[PDB]
Amino acid sequence: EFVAMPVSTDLQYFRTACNPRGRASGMLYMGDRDADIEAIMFDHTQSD
Amino acid sequence: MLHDNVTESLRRITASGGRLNPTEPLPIFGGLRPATSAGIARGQASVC
Amino acid sequence: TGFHPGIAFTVVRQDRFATEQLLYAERASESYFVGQIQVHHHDAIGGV
Amino acid sequence: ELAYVRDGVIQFEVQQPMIARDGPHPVDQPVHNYMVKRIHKRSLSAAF
Amino acid sequence: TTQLIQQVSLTDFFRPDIEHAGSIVLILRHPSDMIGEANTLTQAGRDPDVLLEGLRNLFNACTAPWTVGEGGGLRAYVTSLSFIAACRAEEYTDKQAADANRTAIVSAYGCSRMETRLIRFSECLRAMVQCHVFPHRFISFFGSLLEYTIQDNLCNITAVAKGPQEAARTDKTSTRRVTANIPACVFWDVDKDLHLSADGLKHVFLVFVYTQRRQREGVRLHLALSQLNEQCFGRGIGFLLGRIRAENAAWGTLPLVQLSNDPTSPRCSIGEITGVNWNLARQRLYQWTGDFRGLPTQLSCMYAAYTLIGTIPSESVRYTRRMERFGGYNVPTIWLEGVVWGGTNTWNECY
Amino acid sequence: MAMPFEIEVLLPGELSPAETSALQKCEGKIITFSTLRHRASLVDIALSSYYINGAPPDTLSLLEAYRMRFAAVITRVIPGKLLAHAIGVGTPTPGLFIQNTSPVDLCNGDYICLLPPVFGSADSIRLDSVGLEIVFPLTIPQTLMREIIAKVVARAVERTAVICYNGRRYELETNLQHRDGSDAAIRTLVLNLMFSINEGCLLLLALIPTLLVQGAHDGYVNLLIQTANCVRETGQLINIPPMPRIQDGHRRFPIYETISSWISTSSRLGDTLGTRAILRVCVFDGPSTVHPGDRTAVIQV
Repeated sequence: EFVAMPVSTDLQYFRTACNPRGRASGMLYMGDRDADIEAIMFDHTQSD
Repeated sequence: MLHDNVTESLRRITASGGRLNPTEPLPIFGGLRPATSAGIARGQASVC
Repeated sequence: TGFHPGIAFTVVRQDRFATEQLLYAERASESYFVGQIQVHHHDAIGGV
Repeated sequence: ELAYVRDGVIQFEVQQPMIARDGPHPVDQPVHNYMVKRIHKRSLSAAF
Repeated sequence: TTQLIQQVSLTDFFRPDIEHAGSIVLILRHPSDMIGEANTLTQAGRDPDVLLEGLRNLFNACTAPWTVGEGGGLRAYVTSLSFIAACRAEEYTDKQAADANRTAIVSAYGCSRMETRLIRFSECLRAMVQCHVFPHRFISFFGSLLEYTIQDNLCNITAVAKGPQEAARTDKTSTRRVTANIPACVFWDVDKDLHLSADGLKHVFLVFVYTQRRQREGVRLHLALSQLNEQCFGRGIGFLLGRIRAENAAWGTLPLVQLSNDPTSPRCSIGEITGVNWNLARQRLYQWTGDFRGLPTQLSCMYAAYTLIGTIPSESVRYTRRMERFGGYNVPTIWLEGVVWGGTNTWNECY
Repeated sequence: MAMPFEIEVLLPGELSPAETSALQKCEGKIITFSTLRHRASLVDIALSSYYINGAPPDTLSLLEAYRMRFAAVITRVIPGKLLAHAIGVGTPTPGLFIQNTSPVDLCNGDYICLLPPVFGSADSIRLDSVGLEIVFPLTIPQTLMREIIAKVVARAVERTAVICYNGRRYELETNLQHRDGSDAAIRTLVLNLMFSINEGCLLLLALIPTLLVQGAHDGYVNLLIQTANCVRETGQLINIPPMPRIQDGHRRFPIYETISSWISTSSRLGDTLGTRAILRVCVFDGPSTVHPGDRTAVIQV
């Protein structure tokens, strides 16, 4: 499967483990027990 | 600074290039603080 | 914009590692006195 | 009891040998050291 | 040791056998006093007959609507926090925690004339803000629910008005003891929103929030925990309610030093004052028109009120959230452990 | 809870005998804790906890702290720890006592408010072992707290732009080390001064020429008119035409509004520009008055 992306997305992101969405996600990074779970995956105002 | 517009300009520009900034309207009980991120990945962010 | 204004910086940051200590204590290195156990009660959620 | 103690101390004394030396050198004498310590106070606590 | 109050009342806004023992219950002032206070306190330019109309409309859809005037002794004295929380169940932020309470309270009281008695209560509370006799003058804190006994439409209520909640023996059932209890819609701890500490004694407040906007205003009821004493809880909630304070401020409605410092300015004496003169008073001295009209007032800009009802003297305060059977349905509740009820229900208003 | 809320401040066991003999004498003095725990440490009441941005506070920020913070009373100092009683949460506190820390005497019955040290220098403790200076709030009667709070907020306004008692004068040493608390107080003064004016105030404003004649016909009014540095000047220099007809005047009453919504903003002016009253002296069988330094028997409000 192919995912479109700019031609300038630097390579050092692909020289290790990574995510095709280009942004980490998931329950593992919750930090707190009440943190917004779908604000890690989508909310693009907070840094990755 | 002498003018109160250059100060807001500087404080917005410096916030455009980092994530530690105090992005809140001045709270009365705490002094100043950064916003709580939704997640955390690699440990405690060491301030340079 | 990417212009070098003739000045340089020396970045400083401090990191904190978790170690595993190794202690050696000679025989009779401490003289350890003990007292007497006293007790005082105190009111609570409705009991003692 | 140990609870009425203000400051219980410990004393010390050590004698040191010497060496004779035909001149020219500073002729020496025997020396004695008198040293005193003092204890610290701590506590413990549990509850139910 | 504790204290207990006992009050026999009707069974309209409080059915003390679906209510979990340990919930808080509220007292209601005689409704005939609103029709006296409205005449004086309503704002010049509004018909005070709206509150009278709504109040008459409410008790018609109630129990036996007689002796609801003055000489009537036996009436509906008490109401539960759940009832007021379920009539304004659209103004609470947590929609899921509130609509369930409303559904359970409508389908649990075993009545079809309910849900027509809840719409009337909310209209009455909304009118009371529009006529400037706020609900914080006609409701207060009756004790926690401890023990009851009921008959045909007649209920007898026991409470606990002072002392520790858990040092109270209910001989009926289930460990002979009773714990505090509120529905999760009304609960919010300000020390978390203000980002404050945790370890320490906390107080328990009762907060009314007022919005001043004609024909679409609103009011809700809250129960808050905070590490701030009563003198500084206003500065607390005054910060988390900016958009209501400001909108109420603006959507609900003399150079003496100079002339007194000019030793050549026209000035009369103490022995010259005969104000009956149409010249000496009006024309000679500096004329000025007052026009203190339509200006922001106290009763208009008031956006909230609160009173201290108890305290939690623990090190760290601990509360849960367990969905309990509220008579057929399940509602998100919150159990407060170790509450010692204070008193002297003195309300502090915000501005 | 049925017992009085006890606090246990743990003293460091490495002090000097004089450094703890001074603490032995501070029984009956008032201290304040940010949070109300059962096991506090000596770092929670020293001058380190009254820090705003890493600096010693002024007489205006300390004033805000004294009403923001919980209060307690030191009752006895044993060699190990320090035992204290909480004041304003749990009523049970029988036989509570309080040492008069003030220059002026305390008479029976007065309410007690607590001031940061303004009369000269403070009588404090300098525990140089761990490096903590502990200051204790004063104990001033409520009928005298309100004079000094006024004399200091007036000076705050004057910046941004002596006291007699029982026939004895004193001088203030109140200082303003910055400019934020001054305005945090000025805004409250002006706000509370701004929520008093209403429609019915004009009918009170038309009585100034009549109060000026009743000050010449009577004796008690002639003293009230001297201090009124405005009513005494307007009553001979300004005029007002009759008021307009009251909107819905058949129904409402404006003066009742303007003097009902006036007591509120005056039962708060003291408790916001200053501190509330927490205790009041009730000496059942002890001496009547109290000189500086003698323990009293109080009962919490």
